[PDB]
Amino acid sequence: GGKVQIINKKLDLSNVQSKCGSKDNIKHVPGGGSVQIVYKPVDLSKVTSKCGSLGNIHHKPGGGQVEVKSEKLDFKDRVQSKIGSLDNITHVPGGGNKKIETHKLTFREN
Amino acid sequence: GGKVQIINKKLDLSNVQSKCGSKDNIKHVPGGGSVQIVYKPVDLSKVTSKCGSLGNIHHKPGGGQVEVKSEKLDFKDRVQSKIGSLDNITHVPGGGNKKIETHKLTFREN
Amino acid sequence: GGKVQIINKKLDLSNVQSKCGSKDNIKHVPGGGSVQIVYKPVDLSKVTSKCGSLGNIHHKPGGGQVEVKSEKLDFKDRVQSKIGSLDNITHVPGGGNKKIETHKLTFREN
Repeated sequence: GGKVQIINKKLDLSNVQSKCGSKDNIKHVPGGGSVQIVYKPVDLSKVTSKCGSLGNIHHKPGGGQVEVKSEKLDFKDRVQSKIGSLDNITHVPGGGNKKIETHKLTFREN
Repeated sequence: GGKVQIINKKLDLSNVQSKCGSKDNIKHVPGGGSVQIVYKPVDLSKVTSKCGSLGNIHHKPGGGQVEVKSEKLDFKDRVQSKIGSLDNITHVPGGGNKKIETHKLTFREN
Repeated sequence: GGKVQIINKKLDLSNVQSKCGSKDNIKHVPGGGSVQIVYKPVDLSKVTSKCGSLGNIHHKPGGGQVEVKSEKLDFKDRVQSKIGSLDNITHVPGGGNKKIETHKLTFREN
């Protein structure tokens, strides 16, 4: 067989994390007078920190699926749109001090 | 068979986390006079910290699925839209001091 | 068989992370009076830090799938659009002090 032996003496292990994984000032603004939106933001961010870690010790792990880490993400979509007619008309007749803004987007970081 | 033996002496293990996983000032603003919205934000963020950890020790784990970590995410959508006619009309006749803003978005970080 | 032996003496392990994985000031602004949007931002960012780590120790792990890490991401989409007619008309007759802005985007980092 397989003998496993571990000897440790006068160790010193330290693991420090600071402000890890923080998410701040996130804005989600979809829409804008649209018709169909499939808004599915997906995040899988992993911030892993290990120190002095040991893996698994197995003797004859035989048969089928053993310590199998399986992750499946299925996001299948079926979106259909049937419209008779689409018009975006900005009809501005006459005369005067008119100021028209449509879908006005302004970003100012400063 | 397989013998496993672990000896430890005068260890010192430390694991420190600070402000970990914090989420602040998150804004979700969908809509805007739309028709159909599928708003499914999904997050799987993992912030893992380990120190002095040990895995599993198995003797003949044989047969079928053993210590299998299976994660399935199914988000299947079926969205249908049938509209006779779509009009966005900004009819501004006459004359005067008119100021029209439609879907006005302004971001000012400062 | 296979003998495994580990001897350690007077070790000193340190693992420090600071501001790791932080996400700040993220803006998602889709839309703009569109028709069909499939908005699926997907992130798999991994920030991994290890020190003094050990892998797994296996004796005859034979049979099937063993310690298999399988990740599947399926995002299949089927989007259909059938429209009779699409018009974007900015009809501005007459005469005056008119200022028309459509889909005006201005970014000012400063």
